[PDB]
Amino acid sequence: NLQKIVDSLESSRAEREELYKWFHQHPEMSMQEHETSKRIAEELEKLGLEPQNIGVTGQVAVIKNGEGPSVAFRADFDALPITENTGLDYSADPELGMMHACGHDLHTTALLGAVRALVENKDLWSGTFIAVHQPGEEGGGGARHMVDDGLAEKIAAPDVCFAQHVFNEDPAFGYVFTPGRFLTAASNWRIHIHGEGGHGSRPHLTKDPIVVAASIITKLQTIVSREVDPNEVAVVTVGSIEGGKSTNSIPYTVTLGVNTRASNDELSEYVQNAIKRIVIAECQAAGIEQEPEFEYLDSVPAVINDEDLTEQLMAQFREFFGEDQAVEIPPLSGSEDYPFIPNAWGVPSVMWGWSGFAAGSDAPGNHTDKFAPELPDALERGTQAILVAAAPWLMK
Amino acid sequence: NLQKIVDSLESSRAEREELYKWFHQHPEMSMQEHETSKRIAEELEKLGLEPQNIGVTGQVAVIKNGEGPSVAFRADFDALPITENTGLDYSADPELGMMHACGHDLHTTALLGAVRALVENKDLWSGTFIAVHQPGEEGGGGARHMVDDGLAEKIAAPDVCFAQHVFNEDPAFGYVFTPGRFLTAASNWRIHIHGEGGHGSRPHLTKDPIVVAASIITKLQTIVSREVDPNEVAVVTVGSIEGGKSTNSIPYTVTLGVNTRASNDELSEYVQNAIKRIVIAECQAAGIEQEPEFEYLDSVPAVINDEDLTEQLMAQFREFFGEDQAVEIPPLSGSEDYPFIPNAWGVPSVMWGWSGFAAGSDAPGNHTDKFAPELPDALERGTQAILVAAAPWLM
Amino acid sequence: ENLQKIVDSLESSRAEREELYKWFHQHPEMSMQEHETSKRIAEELEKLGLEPQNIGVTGQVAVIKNGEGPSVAFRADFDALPITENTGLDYSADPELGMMHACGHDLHTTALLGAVRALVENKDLWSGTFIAVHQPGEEGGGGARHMVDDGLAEKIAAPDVCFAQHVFNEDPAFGYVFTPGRFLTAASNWRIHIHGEGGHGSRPHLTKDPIVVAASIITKLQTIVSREVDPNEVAVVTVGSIEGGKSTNSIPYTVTLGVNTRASNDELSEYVQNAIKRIVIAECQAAGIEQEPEFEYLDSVPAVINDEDLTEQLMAQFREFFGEDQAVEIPPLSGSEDYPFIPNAWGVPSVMWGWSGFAAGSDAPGNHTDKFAPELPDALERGTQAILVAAAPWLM
Amino acid sequence: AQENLQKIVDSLESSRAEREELYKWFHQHPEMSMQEHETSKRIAEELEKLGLEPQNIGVTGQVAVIKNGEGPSVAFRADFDALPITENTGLDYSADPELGMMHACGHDLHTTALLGAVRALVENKDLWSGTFIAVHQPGEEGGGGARHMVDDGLAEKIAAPDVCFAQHVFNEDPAFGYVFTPGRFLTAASNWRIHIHGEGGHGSRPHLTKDPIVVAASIITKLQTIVSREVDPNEVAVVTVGSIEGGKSTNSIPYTVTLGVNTRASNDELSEYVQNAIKRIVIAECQAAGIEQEPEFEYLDSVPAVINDEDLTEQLMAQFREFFGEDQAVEIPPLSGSEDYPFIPNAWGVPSVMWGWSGFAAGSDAPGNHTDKFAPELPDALERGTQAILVAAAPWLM
Ligand SMILES: C[C@@H](CCc1ccccc1)CCP(=O)(O)C[C@@H](CCC(N)=O)C(=O)O
Ligand SMILES: C[C@@H](CCc1ccccc1)CCP(=O)(O)C[C@@H](CCC(N)=O)C(=O)O
Ligand SMILES: C[C@@H](CCc1ccccc1)CCP(=O)(O)C[C@@H](CCC(N)=O)C(=O)O
Ligand SMILES: C[C@@H](CCc1ccccc1)CCP(=O)(O)C[C@@H](CCC(N)=O)C(=O)O
Ligand SMILES: [Zn+2]
Ligand SMILES: [Zn+2]
Ligand SMILES: [Zn+2]
Ligand SMILES: [Zn+2]
Ligand SMILES: [Zn+2]
Ligand SMILES: [Zn+2]
Ligand SMILES: [Zn+2]
Ligand SMILES: [Zn+2]
Repeated sequence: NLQKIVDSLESSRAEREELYKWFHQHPEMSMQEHETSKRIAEELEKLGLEPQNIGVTGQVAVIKNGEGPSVAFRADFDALPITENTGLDYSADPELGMMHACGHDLHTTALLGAVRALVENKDLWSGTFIAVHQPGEEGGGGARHMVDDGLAEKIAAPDVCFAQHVFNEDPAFGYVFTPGRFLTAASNWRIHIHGEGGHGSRPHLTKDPIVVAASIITKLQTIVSREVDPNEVAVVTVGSIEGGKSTNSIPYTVTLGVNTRASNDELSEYVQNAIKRIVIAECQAAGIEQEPEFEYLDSVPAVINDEDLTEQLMAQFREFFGEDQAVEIPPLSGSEDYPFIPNAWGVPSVMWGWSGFAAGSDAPGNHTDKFAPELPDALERGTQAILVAAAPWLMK
Repeated sequence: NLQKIVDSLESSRAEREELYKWFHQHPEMSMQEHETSKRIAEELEKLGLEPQNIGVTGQVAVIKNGEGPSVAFRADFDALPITENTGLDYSADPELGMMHACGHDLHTTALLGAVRALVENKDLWSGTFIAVHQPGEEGGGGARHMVDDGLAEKIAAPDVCFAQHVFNEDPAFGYVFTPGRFLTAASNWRIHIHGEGGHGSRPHLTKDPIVVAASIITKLQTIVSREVDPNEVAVVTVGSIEGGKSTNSIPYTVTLGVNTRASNDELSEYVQNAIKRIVIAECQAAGIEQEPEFEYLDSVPAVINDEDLTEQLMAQFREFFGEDQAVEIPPLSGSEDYPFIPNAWGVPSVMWGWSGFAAGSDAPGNHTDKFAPELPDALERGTQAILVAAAPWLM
Repeated sequence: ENLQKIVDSLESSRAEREELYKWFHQHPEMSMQEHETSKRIAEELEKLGLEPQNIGVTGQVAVIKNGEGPSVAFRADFDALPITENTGLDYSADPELGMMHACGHDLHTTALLGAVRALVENKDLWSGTFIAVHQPGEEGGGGARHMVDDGLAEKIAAPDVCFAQHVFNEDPAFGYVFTPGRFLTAASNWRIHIHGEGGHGSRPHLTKDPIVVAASIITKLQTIVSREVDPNEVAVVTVGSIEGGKSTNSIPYTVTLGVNTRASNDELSEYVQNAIKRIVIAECQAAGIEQEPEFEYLDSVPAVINDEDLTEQLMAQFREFFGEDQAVEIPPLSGSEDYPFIPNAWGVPSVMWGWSGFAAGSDAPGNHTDKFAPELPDALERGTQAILVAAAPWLM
Repeated sequence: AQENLQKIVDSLESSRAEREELYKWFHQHPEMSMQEHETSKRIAEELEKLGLEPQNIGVTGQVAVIKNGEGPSVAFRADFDALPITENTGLDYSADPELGMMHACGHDLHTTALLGAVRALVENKDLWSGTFIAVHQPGEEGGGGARHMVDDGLAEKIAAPDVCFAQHVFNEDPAFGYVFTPGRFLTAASNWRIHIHGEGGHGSRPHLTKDPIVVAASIITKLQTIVSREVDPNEVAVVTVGSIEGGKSTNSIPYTVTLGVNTRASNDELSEYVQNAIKRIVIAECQAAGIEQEPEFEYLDSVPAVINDEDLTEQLMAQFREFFGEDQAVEIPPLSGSEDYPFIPNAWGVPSVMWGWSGFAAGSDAPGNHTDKFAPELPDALERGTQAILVAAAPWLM
């Protein structure tokens, strides 16, 4: 019955690939995914479903098929402010300065494909499936937005909840699982350094925030290089910097965009507090009078996969796909806001990874301007995973 | 004669200040000053003159008044990409992100008021006066543009050529002169650091150009702090930096905006070549594969004022304004493209400064978001100075 | 039965063994120049009726034969560190020496000599061969390699198994810690010489100032760990010493950096060291320095890997003898060791474990602080007992 | 220029061999500031050889008064400390490189010039009239040596002269010539040791440490912004970190790093500004690293900018130009170096000039002071230094 529903996907592959390409060409910023959200709703309605608009642009649909267990599956849909440079025939317009550089369009299309399979083959399963389409995953607070907009009150809990993510992974087109800690705790901040501007030839009459900002970025390197146990995992990335316009003037303000990662909450707070200590001291070293501003954007805890359920899924994937197609890996250094969803329902959860590339780990990585999951396999594998994962509950 | 042309200015003071406030509210980028250039030409025509469009947006008007000596005077008109924060009634709209933070609007209105006073009093003077309204002074190459658009061919060389610049100087509302080296040699560059982007959590799969750019900015300080004779004058300013968008991604490119100063041409070249050496080595340190790019914007040699002509003017200004009102100062650390103008004509030249503020050097400096020369005196004193400098040739 | 009796035999010699430890504590010597320490070790072996063989400059090996049966080797190192002792112990090394046993190598040595004394005084209680290996120059001195290169494996018949241990500030208090497989990190140690051009402090423009360059290098080296290494890996770059110049008003010619690296494996170890070279060269080039920097190799070691079956066997043995509480498995440490050159020369399986020397466990001062002072009697007794407990499955 | 002047100068040929041997002796006995035992003892002996009575003032300093008839009084100062620099000249009279000491600033030459001049004066008392005071000063290289002499009662022990001079050898143009600056000649300086106190540990466990080597590196780098950003480009400022020391084993993280720091500034206000900026930076860098212990600032020495008496400088320039030739004595802009010398004439309350002379055929292309190659060339470097003293004194004494 699992094999039958998977085989039924071949009929719709050409339509599903065109839908993926459409999403690829409509990349939108966190919590502003209006065309994307509207299309997801339309696709769900096309299947006779009643998508519930939760968390501004979020969409949740319940596929009812009699008595039985209930499985939820989550897929996010926001893109990134990166100019597409893939040369794909279906590339987003480079003019947009936006790109699905993390595969969220693929996650979305995978989920819509699985929903379609389930809706069109109710003879092959029993129970309930909940499709959860989440906005704003790229530090936008999207999972929290859905939870705060009454997700757990509006939608009855499932028995289990799953999600997945595409990346440049080995084995090519295979699946990767981690029981227990899978990802890292993260935060995202903007840091505003306020100096005193002036003429480029009279620096002694200024407090030069560009020199201070440079000194800060350099000193921040010492958090990971000297302050964190070498056996732990920690990252401080400064992903953006902006200040000044004219070459011959010293500006007033420099803004830094900062991202942190750590193995656990305590160490995540440690890293963030070290950042604040350094930024304050660097301003003091320069004699800057205005306190630097720390603007919080988002934070997430480390994703922890239910141990028993991860093992159950690995056994199921190995059975269906072959032993070497589903492999256990150590935790990734990435992060995710996904668990806010299963935790609001109070249900166990597993998130896994899959490979979108024949070159596996040699392919360009997520958040490069070249990230381009390979059709047809990347889409077929993500779509099939959802069905395979659901089967022990819905076809058993 | 001079006191008579100076006194005639009160009758137009109201209109001249309205004009200044107009330019103040239309700040435009170097070489792109379409509205201010248009209004400069309109104002010249209002007086019956025939302004010639030279160097994209530049405007030169010749005021012919019988045989006699010829005097050119230059005023620049470009503004800066700074958001105005003066609080003035006539402030440029803050959402423009533009401001006359160097007083170029004042220079222009002082020259338009002086042209008007000369046109309305042709019996009180004798010879020729050239008004040169120059675009793109702020590293735009404006003076060179005018020269390369045939300024020396289209306009007959005067006997002398002058210019002034307002700043926050002592004595309040007075004048300052420097014979010989007055300013520094300068250059302006954009430098592009090309790394390899990726995910914020996987820096090992990237070549992070923000960390490299930070390293460069810090290393560049050693040019002035270790490589230049402590007795010399050198400056390396990084006035802008831009790269990345999302906080959780590592970008591909960072652009630095860089400005140099030096007391002389050889030192100016030494500084620029040191910047290149440092940028190249910092990229190599990170294992960056792409060469960094050096994008030349502009350069000027140090301004040198004719020593005899400077002394002559100092004497003239002290006689008319008062002994204490026109003083000699040591060279400033700033720069100017002005001398390409007189040098194309092959004429002796002086540029001086005047104070636009009651607080003098305690007032906000040029290129701050608060730089606002004080009416009426700031415009009054710059307008008068032009006539007073012109006198020994025309009166 | 016989294990307990041999351990119990230690009680009567406790006073003498503590004074011997204090003697070593007060004679800390530099790596490969442990003249007095080596002489005393030989004298202590001779007073037990043994024939110490001088191998590896200052190294001493004694073979204790006691009839037919298996052979066990045990290694203890004996070099100290150039750290001024600051413990306030009544048996402190003279602070004027500027030398201290800040790593407990005196304790390792005394533990081994005590266990040897037990074995020779109780030959009725065991059978087979015990090999005491006293190794110099472990602190980056290449001591293990000196012993091997001076014919250890040709002069001394291979044992069946080879062991070693190290004291540190560990939990549980006075307990033992084990790690099967990778236990430590690959390391290297270098001196790096930066050659500038000196001059008068007031005329920097006539110099190439190697202090400012050295400062630049130390800062830039932080980006190896902070940016160039996988966050999930283990890597360290420590600059442990710096020296250049004498007069405040002069710009010197040379600055020397003492540098130490750690990495989880050989490939990453080589990466880190190559990255150091690339940074040092570029920073000298950034300053316009003409003379090439010099890289002076001191020592390197691969990651210690404990034999997996043997570690399990020892874990089970220690838990049985001391209590389940008192011997625990721990994740790998970030430190390193040259020990394995010894068993790999003989071609025998090996385990190295740790023991706690402190009531406060991990809250006590750590190795290489100027306060590191393992607590008598427990620290010595537990180290001495471990050797006997580990050898017992073979000798008893 | 005079006939008696030329005669006294000519007399130097008779003593040149012994004077050069003496210079070579001093060169081979370089000693640390305020610890110049053998050099002080030899200076005293050389003055005693000439029948003079040297007075030991300021620990190792020596002053001799030569009175010879009625007339004005001229004092001349020469310093005698060396530097902790390993000599690398390859001179046959090099100091032993194992000593780790060298006269890298020419103070041995200054000293021998002064002793040679004193000898010429003592041997030719028929050619002059008045008083000459030889002032041999220790500890000039930030040792507080001029201060030590003043504090040990120089001005109460030795009657004031009418004028007081000093000179310094360097790699200057014209070759073997003289350079003068009326008014401000040098820069205000200070010298400090700065002690950074972290928390040590094992090299592989940096998270249990506060690493002072990383902090010291960040300090040295950040200190560059004082000159590069905080000081008016038209001014003169220097911040040099001349020494750094911390740690011993490569695989440990140490507890302390010491920085040796030197400042220069055109005036007293700016000098204080720079020093206070150093303290702000050091304190903030330690706080950035979360270091609990306060860093320590250990004051060594400071001097104001040397200012030469304007009229006296013009008098000396005219005198040297007459005697040596116009192109041999030139006016130069202020140098960026410093000197403690003026504490001496200021204690006596008398006008003063210090000038410079060139010790090298290659002039400014020769090795600079405080290089390990600094080697003033005999005979000319010594001859020209000795002559200058006699030429300078001549308007008063001849
Ligand atoms: C799950 C992981 C896939 C890519 C990756 C693979 C291996 C190691 C690092 C990252 C990251 C997914 P992401 O969508 O980009 C989540 C974003 C934002 C997470 C957050 N809200 O903090 C991130 O910065 O990590
Ligand atoms: C002349 C000087 C007045 C402001 C000032 C006064 C004292 C010290 C520094 C600057 C600066 C005039 P400016 O319009 O700002 C010239 C601009 C551009 C000059 C150039 N084209 O390189 C500059 O960067 O220096
Ligand atoms: C085994 C470990 C105990 C101390 C420690 C404990 C936990 C984490 C790090 C170090 C260190 C032993 P060590 O004598 O200090 C080895 C030395 C020298 C090793 C070498 N030859 O590279 C080192 O630098 O690591
Ligand atoms: C007078 C000058 C000669 C060398 C020089 C020449 C040109 C430019 C700078 C220095 C330096 C004499 P010095 O003996 O080296 C004085 C020392 C010490 C002065 C002090 N006590 O602060 C210094 O650091 O400046
Ligand atoms: Zn992403
Ligand atoms: Zn994603
Ligand atoms: Zn300007
Ligand atoms: Zn301007
Ligand atoms: Zn150790
Ligand atoms: Zn050890
Ligand atoms: Zn010196
Ligand atoms: Zn000197």
